[PDB]
Amino acid sequence: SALGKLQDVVNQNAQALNTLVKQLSSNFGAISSVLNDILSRLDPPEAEVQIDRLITGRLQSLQTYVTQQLIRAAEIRASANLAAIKMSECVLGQSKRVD
Amino acid sequence: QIDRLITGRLQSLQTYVTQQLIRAAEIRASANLAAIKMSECVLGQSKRVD
Amino acid sequence: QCVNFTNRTQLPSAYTNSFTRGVYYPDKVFRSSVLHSTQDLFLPFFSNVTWFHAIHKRFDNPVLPFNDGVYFASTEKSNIIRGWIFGTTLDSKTQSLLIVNNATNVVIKVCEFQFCNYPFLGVYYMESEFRVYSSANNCTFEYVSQPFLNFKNLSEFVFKNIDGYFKIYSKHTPINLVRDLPQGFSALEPLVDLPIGINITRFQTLLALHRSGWTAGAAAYYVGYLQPRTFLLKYNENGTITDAVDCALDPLSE
Amino acid sequence: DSTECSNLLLQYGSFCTQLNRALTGIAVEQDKNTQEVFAQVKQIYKTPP
Amino acid sequence: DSTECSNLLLQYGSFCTQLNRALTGIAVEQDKNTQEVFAQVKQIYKTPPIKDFGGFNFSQILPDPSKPSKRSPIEDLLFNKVTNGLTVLPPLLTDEMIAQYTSALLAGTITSGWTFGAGP
Amino acid sequence: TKCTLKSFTVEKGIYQTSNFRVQPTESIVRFPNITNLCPFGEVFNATRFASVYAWNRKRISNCVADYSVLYNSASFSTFKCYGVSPTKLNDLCFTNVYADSFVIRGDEVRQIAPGQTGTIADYNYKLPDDFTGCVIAWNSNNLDSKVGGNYNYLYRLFRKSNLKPFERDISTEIYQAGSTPCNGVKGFNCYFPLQSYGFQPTYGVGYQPYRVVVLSFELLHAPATVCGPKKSTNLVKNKCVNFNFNGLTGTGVLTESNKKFLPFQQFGRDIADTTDAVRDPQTLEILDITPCSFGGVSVITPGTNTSNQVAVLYQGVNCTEVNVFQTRAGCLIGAEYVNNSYECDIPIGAGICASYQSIIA
Ligand SMILES: *[C@@H]1O[C@H](CO)[C@@H](O[C@@H]2O[C@H](CO)[C@@H](O)[C@H](O)[C@H]2NC(C)=O)[C@H](O)[C@H]1NC(C)=O
Ligand SMILES: *[C@@H]1O[C@H](CO)[C@@H](O[C@@H]2O[C@H](CO)[C@@H](O)[C@H](O)[C@H]2NC(C)=O)[C@H](O)[C@H]1NC(C)=O
Ligand SMILES: *[C@@H]1O[C@H](CO)[C@@H](O)[C@H](O)[C@H]1NC(C)=O
Ligand SMILES: *[C@@H]1O[C@H](CO)[C@@H](O)[C@H](O)[C@H]1NC(C)=O
Ligand SMILES: *[C@@H]1O[C@H](CO)[C@@H](O)[C@H](O)[C@H]1NC(C)=O
Ligand SMILES: *[C@@H]1O[C@H](CO)[C@@H](O)[C@H](O)[C@H]1NC(C)=O
Ligand SMILES: *[C@@H]1O[C@H](CO)[C@@H](O)[C@H](O)[C@H]1NC(C)=O
Ligand SMILES: *[C@@H]1O[C@H](CO)[C@@H](O)[C@H](O)[C@H]1NC(C)=O
Ligand SMILES: *[C@@H]1O[C@H](CO)[C@@H](O)[C@H](O)[C@H]1NC(C)=O
Repeated sequence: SALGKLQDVVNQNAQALNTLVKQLSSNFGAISSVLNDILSRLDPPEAEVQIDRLITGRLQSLQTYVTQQLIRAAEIRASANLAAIKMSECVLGQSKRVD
Repeated sequence: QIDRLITGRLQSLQTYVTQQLIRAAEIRASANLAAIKMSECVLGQSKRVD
Repeated sequence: QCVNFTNRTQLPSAYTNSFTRGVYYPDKVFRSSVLHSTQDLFLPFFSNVTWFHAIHKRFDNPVLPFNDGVYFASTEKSNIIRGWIFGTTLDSKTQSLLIVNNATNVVIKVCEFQFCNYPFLGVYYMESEFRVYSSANNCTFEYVSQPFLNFKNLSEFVFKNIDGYFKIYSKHTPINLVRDLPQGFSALEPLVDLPIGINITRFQTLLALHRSGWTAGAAAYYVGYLQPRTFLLKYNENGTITDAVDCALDPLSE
Repeated sequence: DSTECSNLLLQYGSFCTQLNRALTGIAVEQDKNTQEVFAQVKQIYKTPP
Repeated sequence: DSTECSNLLLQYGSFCTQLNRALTGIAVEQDKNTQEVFAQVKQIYKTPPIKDFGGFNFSQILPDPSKPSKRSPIEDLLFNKVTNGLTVLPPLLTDEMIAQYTSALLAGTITSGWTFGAGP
Repeated sequence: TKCTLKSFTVEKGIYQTSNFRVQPTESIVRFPNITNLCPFGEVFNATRFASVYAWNRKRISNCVADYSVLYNSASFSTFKCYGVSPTKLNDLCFTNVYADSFVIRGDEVRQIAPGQTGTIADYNYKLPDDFTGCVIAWNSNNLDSKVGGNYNYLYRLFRKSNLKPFERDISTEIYQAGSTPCNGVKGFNCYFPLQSYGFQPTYGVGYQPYRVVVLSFELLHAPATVCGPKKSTNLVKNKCVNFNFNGLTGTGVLTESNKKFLPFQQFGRDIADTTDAVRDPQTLEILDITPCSFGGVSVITPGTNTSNQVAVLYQGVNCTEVNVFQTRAGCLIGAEYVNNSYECDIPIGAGICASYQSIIA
């Protein structure tokens, strides 16, 4: 568990990708989660409604994924800014700052 | 009708979680600053101005 | 022809532990080196499974409910157990399912059989005795296939009836344990899918007599009932289920 | 406590798991923040009488 | 690949452009972060062939010539101990170049102290 | 790039402008091998047929029924299908098939139809109005007629009431046309129900014997198992094709697989529940399904003030699937690799950078 911070970031990113891929299997209230099944089983007046339900569900999932990706990007950017400050002040000089 | 209630409540809950995450990031930044101040002002004497 | 068995010895049926048996493949999909969570009609781990004996004078053929599904385990030697009866009323009023495994082949018939109270097969010391039903009037489905089959052989079967589909799962295990179910894990492969499309609430075990009255060969079987629950299955590099977790058994497995 | 509502809610997938996981991450993050700020000494020092 | 789905998706506007732009910004931000952390020297410093540092041993942190990856034993241990329209873009700086940057920083701080961070 | 950036001047850099998709080329529809044919030889090619009254009924279940062999035969005079068309019989699937076989006259073939009237429909063989199936009839003057007269085929001439659909009457009880009881003797007003057709070869075409097989197709709430055979388009590997294996459809590149399936398993899924392995139903071999290549299309250019030369990067796409150079980032077209190392001007990725001096990478 020495390298838990990097493994934590890798696991969070992989878990977000796995959840985003898994969200395609959900129908979001439609008859099926497969577009081909809806297009082959229903007439276009009701297939348009079913495809619209799938589109809004998948778009909500993608927007949610992008939102947590942006939040994690901000957190990683803050950590990287801290790492650059530590590289400048601890490696390239001697720091009087305690701890 | 239940589907309309579900989508409205789910949108509300996702919105609440989104601002909770943003406030969590802000509080985490403030706590990191507080930890730096605890290390450098309390546990030592700091030459950093202000 | 029907024959009443009047030489039985009265004894209560036993109960024992299921351990980690009764797991079957939920679908026909290959999965390798993965952990898959599935919600299906499964047999709970460490459950109370009913134990019936055939020893001499015990001959256990009671009337048992089917419920959502039946796990049937058999610690068998010398081939006494021959088949099963499924139905609701077990007469000509409703339509019933017959599965038999005689000396040559396995026969599945869906007919309105007028069943005997004590249906049985017989071996003379060759098979020359068959007393299961007195009539068969309306037959819709027939399926003839290959033979499916100290206690030396363990046969596990799972019978389910969902959406007009009769799923039979089977597994054959070489064992050398004397009296009870061995403790271990063995995933049941799917054996057959039958389009019977009939209502089933009651089932019967079919046995075979030994004649040289009658004598019952040494055999033992176990009946368990399926419940809807979630399992976490582990697939190895060769696609074989090697371990399982009951999601609702205890907080550790949860 | 509506069973029908939960059955319809299951069609949307793992949104609830995502929200619970995010809230759990925030909840453990608060404790981590308190550890980082206040638990910087492993010796409990005391003043003289 | 559904044409009807894309035709219905065009009714919602430029949501897809927003999501792609945000992901592109994150992707360039990661490379900017790696540049900010590791690319702080414009000179690639190297250690002398004779490792006479007055008794100080830096073999566990200097790059190993025997390894093809040109990593330190500590860095090699660190790399060993970490294990539908989606694409993964490679990082701009590869692992060997990042290791080369760390090697340059190590050589600068060993042979020159803090002088290389403030000038020549 | 100008279209994407909404500007007529493009600053120096790399801009992701489009996407590339290897479009599918063929459709591969592999279903299982044609085995277990339905016993149509024992119905049509029978050595003797039954009479119209005691008409033979054979129930056909759990096999593969190839109806195109019957439709494309030239030996049948009537192939009139009611309630279904012959072209989709070889596609559709039914729970059971009822094959009724009998012999009637030439002029009596028209009465084997929904909504008709006559002696055969009223007293011998009645078809329902809601009938789905086919009536196949052919001349059998060669087999069923002899020079002395063939009296083996009979028909019920009378009965008190009309038959129900798919009813068989084999009773030999004396018809009572009058008030007086017959008492088993064919006297006055009391006649015998079954009358023979004295089939002779020299008869007219409206009186010659015709063998009729009526196939009745019903759909019941049980799963339909008597399915017509499907075909197998020649498998194409190493190309982006649309695959349909046993009802599982998709688009992908089908390559050889080293995964050893268990005999009961047909498809393969990864962690993310996507189908990445499959078993061919015709030949028991395992095929990997690699998704068809998709990638970002990025344009690498200097300023339009400097030059109009551009390079195209296909991200994560091999160069054989699109001044062509292969990078770890993808395939770069329009730039030439130089062994020299310079400062990074336009970032490509994986240590690769581009610059203008022509465009070099
Ligand atoms: C074997 O025993 C069973 C039960 O004792 C007999 O079934 C009974 O048959 C009688 C017919 O007179 C019915 O009135 C009872 O209701 C039946 N009981 C049950 C539980 O089914 C069966 O007939 C016996 N077999 C023979 C051949 O006599
Ligand atoms: C610096 O430290 C390294 C490692 O601690 C020393 O390398 C060891 O040398 C001895 C004697 O030659 C070997 O038996 C060990 O197996 C070496 N260890 C490793 C990890 O290679 C090295 O000798 C030390 N001194 C100098 C001047 O480099
Ligand atoms: C099984 O059930 C019987 C009665 O039904 C009971 O006596 C026995 O204790 C049970 N066994 C277990 C392990 O619960
Ligand atoms: C087994 O049953 C089948 C079907 O009834 C029959 O054809 C066969 O002869 C039987 N075999 C023996 C040995 O009785
Ligand atoms: C079942 O059989 C009885 C008599 O054998 C018959 O009257 C009835 O119509 C039959 N039902 C079906 C559905 O075949
Ligand atoms: C099946 O039979 C049981 C009892 O005979 C009855 O309660 C149930 O409703 C039946 N189900 C169907 C689908 O007929
Ligand atoms: C998997 O199969 C290989 C042979 O292909 C065998 O060597 C290996 O031991 C098997 N692994 C397990 C866990 O059965
Ligand atoms: C029946 O006989 C005809 C004529 O001899 C022949 O062409 C046909 O192949 C036979 N079989 C079937 C199934 O029609
Ligand atoms: C399928 O039929 C072909 C001949 O068309 C044969 O070569 C092949 O072995 C068969 N496969 C199976 C699994 O029966």
